[PDB]
Amino acid sequence: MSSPILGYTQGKMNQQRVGQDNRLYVRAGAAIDALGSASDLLVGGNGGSLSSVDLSGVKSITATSGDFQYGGQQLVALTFTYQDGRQQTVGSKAYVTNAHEDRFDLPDAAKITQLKIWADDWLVKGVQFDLN
Ligand SMILES: CO[C@H]1O[C@H](CO)[C@@H](O)[C@H](O)[C@@H]1O
Repeated sequence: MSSPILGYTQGKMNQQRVGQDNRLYVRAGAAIDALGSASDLLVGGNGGSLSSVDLSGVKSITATSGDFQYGGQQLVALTFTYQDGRQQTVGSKAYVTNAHEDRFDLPDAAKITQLKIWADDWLVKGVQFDLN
């Protein structure tokens, strides 16, 4: 049980098992610089600011891509919406033009167990989430 690949399958792919705390760790700013199962296990570039996302209660994940203000077509944002209606976003939608949104709605009784991250030396290009 896997999600579609949100964003682009460019760069090298790293795969990570989700930690016991069930949080997704990020470095981000105008886009998503890095992702990982832990703050020390970020894959991607060396930019952005560190933040975390609780993976518990996730109903849907929404990717925002498009023409990046600082060059190229990039994955600039991932927005997590929870069963309680709350929404947390990592990355940004403020530095993109001609943007499109790929939304992935999780099936009932699906837990995120694996992370697949496509990135280069700068930014994260794409992500895929494997379930139970
Ligand atoms: C525009 O700069 C900001 O956003 C990018 C992300 O793409 C980071 O590299 C950088 O550290 C800043 O946070």
